[PDB]
Amino acid sequence: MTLCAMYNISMAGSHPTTICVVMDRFLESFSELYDIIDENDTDVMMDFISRFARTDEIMPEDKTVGFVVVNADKKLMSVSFSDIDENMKKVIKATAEKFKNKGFKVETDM
Repeated sequence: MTLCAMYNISMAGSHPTTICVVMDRFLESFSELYDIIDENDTDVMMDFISRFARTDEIMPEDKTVGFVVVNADKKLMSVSFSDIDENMKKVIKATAEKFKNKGFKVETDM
């Protein structure tokens, strides 16, 4: 009965990074992403992907709550996840929208 999410992040020429984060830590991950994404620290990335994503033990029962495509090189932002509060959409959407400042490419799953 576990719901995990797939957070894809690819900093400016840093290759695609698959960050697995529980649906519960989805909002948090995104909140911190909008911050780090606006930085120039390629080293802190590891500490971020590790601190957030454990990837130590995975199971089949674990379902996919949603995925988020984030690419700095092309400046693309896409969020597709379900099983979340209605009011939460406001915050999540706002954050994903702010990316427009450095990436007009913004898409969200209704």
